[PDB]
Amino acid sequence: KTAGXPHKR
Amino acid sequence: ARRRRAEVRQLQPDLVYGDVLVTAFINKIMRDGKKNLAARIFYDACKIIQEKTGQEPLKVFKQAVENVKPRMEVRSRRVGGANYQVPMEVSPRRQQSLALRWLVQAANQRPERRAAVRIAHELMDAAEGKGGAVKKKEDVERMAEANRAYAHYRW
Amino acid sequence: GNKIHPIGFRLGITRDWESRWYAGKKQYRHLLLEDQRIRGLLEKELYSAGLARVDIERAADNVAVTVHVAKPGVVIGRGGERIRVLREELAKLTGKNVALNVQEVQNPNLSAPLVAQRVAEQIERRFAVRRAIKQAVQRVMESGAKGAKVIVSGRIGGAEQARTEWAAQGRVPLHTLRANIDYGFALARTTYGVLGVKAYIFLGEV
Amino acid sequence: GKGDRRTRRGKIWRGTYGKYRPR
Amino acid sequence: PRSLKKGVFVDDHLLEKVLELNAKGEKRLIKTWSRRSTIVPEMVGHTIAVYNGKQHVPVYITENMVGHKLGEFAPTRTYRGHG
Amino acid sequence: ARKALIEKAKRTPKFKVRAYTRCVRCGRARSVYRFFGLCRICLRELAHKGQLPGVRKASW
RNA sequence: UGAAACUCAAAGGAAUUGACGGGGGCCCGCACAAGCGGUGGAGCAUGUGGUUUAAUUCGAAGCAACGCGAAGAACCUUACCAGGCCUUGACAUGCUAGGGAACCCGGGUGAAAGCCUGGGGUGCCCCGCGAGGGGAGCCCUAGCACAGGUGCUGCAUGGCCGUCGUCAGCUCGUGCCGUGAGGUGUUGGGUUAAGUCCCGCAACGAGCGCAACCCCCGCCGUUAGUUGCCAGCGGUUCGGCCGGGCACUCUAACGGGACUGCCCGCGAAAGCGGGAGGAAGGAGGGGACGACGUCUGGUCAGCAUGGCCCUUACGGCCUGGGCGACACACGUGCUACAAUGCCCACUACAAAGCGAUGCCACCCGGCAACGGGGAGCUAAUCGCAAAAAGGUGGGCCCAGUUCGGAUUGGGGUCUGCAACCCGACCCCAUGAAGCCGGAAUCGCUAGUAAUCGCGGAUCAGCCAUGCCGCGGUGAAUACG
Ligand SMILES: [Mg+2]
Ligand SMILES: [Mg+2]
Ligand SMILES: [Mg+2]
Ligand SMILES: [Mg+2]
Ligand SMILES: [Mg+2]
Ligand SMILES: [Mg+2]
Ligand SMILES: [Mg+2]
Ligand SMILES: [Mg+2]
Ligand SMILES: [Mg+2]
Ligand SMILES: [Mg+2]
Ligand SMILES: [Mg+2]
Ligand SMILES: [Mg+2]
Ligand SMILES: [Mg+2]
Ligand SMILES: [Mg+2]
Ligand SMILES: [Mg+2]
Ligand SMILES: [Mg+2]
Ligand SMILES: [Mg+2]
Ligand SMILES: [Mg+2]
Ligand SMILES: [Mg+2]
Ligand SMILES: [Mg+2]
Ligand SMILES: [Mg+2]
Ligand SMILES: [Mg+2]
Ligand SMILES: [Mg+2]
Ligand SMILES: [Mg+2]
Ligand SMILES: [Mg+2]
Ligand SMILES: [Mg+2]
Ligand SMILES: [Mg+2]
Ligand SMILES: [Mg+2]
Ligand SMILES: [Mg+2]
Ligand SMILES: [Mg+2]
Ligand SMILES: [Mg+2]
Ligand SMILES: [Mg+2]
Ligand SMILES: [Mg+2]
Ligand SMILES: [Mg+2]
Ligand SMILES: [Mg+2]
Ligand SMILES: [Mg+2]
Ligand SMILES: [Mg+2]
Ligand SMILES: [Mg+2]
Ligand SMILES: [Mg+2]
Ligand SMILES: [Mg+2]
Ligand SMILES: [Mg+2]
Ligand SMILES: [Mg+2]
Ligand SMILES: [Mg+2]
Ligand SMILES: [Mg+2]
Ligand SMILES: [Mg+2]
Ligand SMILES: [Mg+2]
Ligand SMILES: [Mg+2]
Ligand SMILES: [Mg+2]
Ligand SMILES: [Mg+2]
Ligand SMILES: [Mg+2]
Ligand SMILES: [Mg+2]
Ligand SMILES: [Mg+2]
Ligand SMILES: [Mg+2]
Ligand SMILES: [Mg+2]
Ligand SMILES: [Mg+2]
Ligand SMILES: [Mg+2]
Ligand SMILES: [Mg+2]
Ligand SMILES: [Mg+2]
Ligand SMILES: [Mg+2]
Ligand SMILES: [Mg+2]
Ligand SMILES: [Mg+2]
Ligand SMILES: [Mg+2]
Ligand SMILES: [Zn+2]
Repeated sequence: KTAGXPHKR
Repeated sequence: ARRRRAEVRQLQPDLVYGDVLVTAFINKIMRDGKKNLAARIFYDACKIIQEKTGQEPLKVFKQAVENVKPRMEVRSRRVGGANYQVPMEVSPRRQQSLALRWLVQAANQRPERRAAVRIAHELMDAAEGKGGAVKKKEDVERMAEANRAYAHYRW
Repeated sequence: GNKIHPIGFRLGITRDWESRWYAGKKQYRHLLLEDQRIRGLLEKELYSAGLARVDIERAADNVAVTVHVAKPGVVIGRGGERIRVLREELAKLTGKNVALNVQEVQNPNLSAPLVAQRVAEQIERRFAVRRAIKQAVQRVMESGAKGAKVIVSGRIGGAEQARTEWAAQGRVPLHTLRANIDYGFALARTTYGVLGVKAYIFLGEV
Repeated sequence: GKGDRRTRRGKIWRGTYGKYRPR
Repeated sequence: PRSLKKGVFVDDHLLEKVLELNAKGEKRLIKTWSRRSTIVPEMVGHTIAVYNGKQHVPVYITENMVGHKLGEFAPTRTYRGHG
Repeated sequence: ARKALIEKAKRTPKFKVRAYTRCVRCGRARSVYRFFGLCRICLRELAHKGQLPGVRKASW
């Protein structure tokens, strides 16, 4: 939905 | 052009012959705003056209314009979703415009290396009834003669 | 998402700058940062006095800082105590001659930044937003103004769906330049996030 | 044309100078 | 390239390690992060571990590669094609 | 990586190249006018606000 | 004639407000038509998809994402990756505690950060001849409280923006009609760029919009005359250069000026056509300005902010790498395919801006980039500066060329600590595709399109062919 840190993507 | 029909721009007559039709023809020669170069080409050919065939240059020009004005052309109309070729009479404004336009284009299709010679010879051949611009006029006049069956759709 | 700011639209016409001075490209930023750094401290403190404006003027190593306000009390203090206690701390950052003044606000309910702050504060206390708006507009018109409009935007009442609600009376012609329209914004923080209050007060045409 | 650095028009186009457009 | 009015640029802290080796009777593996260093004739014969962002890449130094830079021989991207 | 970066910008850098502009107000590293020391966004907010001396909306 | 089991939370009638129609009517917009130049093919620039990658940070997604956030990614920026480090921390306030530091220069190691370290030596007020002991800017370390996060949610938000759309609209108060949603007003005739006005009417008013007030341009005046101007006398190294002057050009503040005010005609009126005068005529040309609302449009990465998550780590410093990858596919662009062209030399005419670790005249070295000298100007003064197209003369002669300038070898210059990845520029050599572009598709109605150059922001430099501006030359066409 939107990469940024841990969430990556 | 929904509301009112546009007005026809009046052109500053040329600084030699004092003729608007000459100014209009130079504007069709002009590319990228180089009216100086444009007018220079047109006048150099007037020299050529007075040397070869010693008639008056301006006189040859106008007669060539007359021999290229088409009096009839095909347009499109509806009656359902159909697309007819309808023969229409050409307005004086449009006769002049198409005559001037086809001349430059026919001139630039010629094989002479420099621009004034192409315009000199095309204006010569046109004033005698030959040349691509005249072949283009007769071609247009033919297509309106053939589709004369659909002339009853004219407005 | 389209309308332009009503003050910056009229600057040099119906509204004048809140910082009046000249400078050159050498120290313009240094002075402008000082104005902002100074104006930061003032709005932080004099809030409880209802600060409606900060005017700045400059010559050289000196500064005006004319503070308009609804209640000069919290500014001056005891015989001019707070007015000193702040002017002390003031030039403690300016390092210049900082001559603080205090102008009274004629009608506070005719000032846009005040009307917005009274509504922003009222809704932090969990007051009926729809009502607080109509009342504020009602006060400004009772104060003689020729028109007033007030906008609160966000999670009204704490609803999950954000919303915009407003009221207006008289006339507020934002497209008109000769129309003196005071504009002011106040931001209300709540348990559930930020709301935004726009106040428009139409004083008259000049 | 304007894309050839080794001519005057090219030097004009990139706003430079050299043997092919000096001062 | 660099103006020759300036020097042929080496980070010094690497040229230091090179010269002490020549004095002491080299060799020794040389780990550097200075890709920007220019290869220099005192480096001929050694092997230098040049960092490429992820690894120190050994590079045996030969005469024909003397004028170049260190990073030229520690490629920085792995590719091996598509499809 | 924000506050540590807005602070590192004020610091004197090991080399004069590593120095970069930075909005004094919000901290943008991009679209920073030397004249105001602001960024294009804060510049617009203060101009509409009238807190920028002499500046106004241009029209021609 | 005529069931039931089973199944549903409805199936329905009329009417209302919309939206939609390959319904109708009446209008409009570069919507088509009429034109002129392009894009789609080529090479390159730049953005994107995709793949690849340790990482190729994140966002943006039909119009309205795609030279967009980026008005400047080699380091920094930088949010990603690798590795070496820091743990009240780079930063905020507050509490103690030890040292009891202030500040400025060093040393060892190390890629650096860091870790380890050594010198120059504290003002308040004081007991002061005494040893001095404390108190305190501020520092250092220890320990708390807390900081920090460009981690997530734009389906929790503010603010701001895009958009429909500069489209003519969206409404309210009272009254009237209707059981009611709601209607009327806002419909109707005429009119206009416009819910712009006129007339009519169970409507009468009013608000947000439209227009206007604001800015640039066009004519005229006034006030000003230096750094700007030179009409006329006087000198004149012949340069407005000196005397002189402000006339003019200008520059920049304030005014004048246009109102369909006048004539003719049509008309019920508002207006419409035409004409006069005038620099300008029917809103003079351009700008700023964007209704109630829509897209659960965009932005938690400019900032703010609820909530969720990370806390020797999703925080922090560093060096290096990546953001510039490349079987491919798309967008936006630059340069071209030539003779209305290309090249060389000479010679003209702008506007808006910019300029004290700035612009840099002029001189010398160098083919040159540039270097070295070296005036002037805090700049209507001095500089950027050459404007280019154009004008004159000369060369090329239809060729993949004296078209085109990609690619690549070699040699340099400049900025910068540093140009391997991955800079711009100069010089020698190289001299690719490309012969005007398939299906398809874009812009523009006049000082416009096309073409020609100029400046600025960002900025050390710069990948800018981008953006915002500026003037020079200057068209075609609109039946409908
Ligand atoms: Mg809670
Ligand atoms: Mg060539
Ligand atoms: Mg220049
Ligand atoms: Mg980090
Ligand atoms: Mg932050
Ligand atoms: Mg920088
Ligand atoms: Mg910046
Ligand atoms: Mg039955
Ligand atoms: Mg029905
Ligand atoms: Mg319909
Ligand atoms: Mg067309
Ligand atoms: Mg065409
Ligand atoms: Mg082009
Ligand atoms: Mg293609
Ligand atoms: Mg292409
Ligand atoms: Mg991406
Ligand atoms: Mg990708
Ligand atoms: Mg994405
Ligand atoms: Mg777009
Ligand atoms: Mg850039
Ligand atoms: Mg980097
Ligand atoms: Mg780094
Ligand atoms: Mg939204
Ligand atoms: Mg929003
Ligand atoms: Mg959600
Ligand atoms: Mg309009
Ligand atoms: Mg609408
Ligand atoms: Mg509608
Ligand atoms: Mg009613
Ligand atoms: Mg009733
Ligand atoms: Mg009944
Ligand atoms: Mg109703
Ligand atoms: Mg009515
Ligand atoms: Mg309506
Ligand atoms: Mg209605
Ligand atoms: Mg009706
Ligand atoms: Mg009206
Ligand atoms: Mg005068
Ligand atoms: Mg308006
Ligand atoms: Mg969404
Ligand atoms: Mg999104
Ligand atoms: Mg948040
Ligand atoms: Mg945030
Ligand atoms: Mg890099
Ligand atoms: Mg990029
Ligand atoms: Mg481009
Ligand atoms: Mg293209
Ligand atoms: Mg500059
Ligand atoms: Mg020339
Ligand atoms: Mg060839
Ligand atoms: Mg070929
Ligand atoms: Mg050639
Ligand atoms: Mg090379
Ligand atoms: Mg590089
Ligand atoms: Mg050929
Ligand atoms: Mg074409
Ligand atoms: Mg062409
Ligand atoms: Mg148009
Ligand atoms: Mg060209
Ligand atoms: Mg630069
Ligand atoms: Mg630059
Ligand atoms: Mg440019
Ligand atoms: Zn900012």
